[PDB]
Amino acid sequence: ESEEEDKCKPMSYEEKRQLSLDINKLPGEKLGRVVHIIQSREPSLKNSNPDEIEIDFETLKPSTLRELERYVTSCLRKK
Amino acid sequence: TWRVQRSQNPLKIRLTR
Repeated sequence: ESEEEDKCKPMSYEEKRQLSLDINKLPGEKLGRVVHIIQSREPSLKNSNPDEIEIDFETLKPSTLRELERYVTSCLRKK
Repeated sequence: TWRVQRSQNPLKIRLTR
């Protein structure tokens, strides 16, 4: 479930911060897609209550963190 | 629609339907 590792760089709170807000600014439909990333990326996830998700960057991996940034940035755009 | 609410954590985003 890697095939790289080295390619996956760490995510600083700085970037994550602007991401937390951005992801929240996204529309409902956009949220469903994002939440799915962590829901499938996180092993502990997939609880009996799929209508809830606990995203904790404190324990979350860098792969998932950036994963959302790539989806939020691709939609929100910036340039 | 879906909702979201951060916590005391440094960056814990709680997403829920």
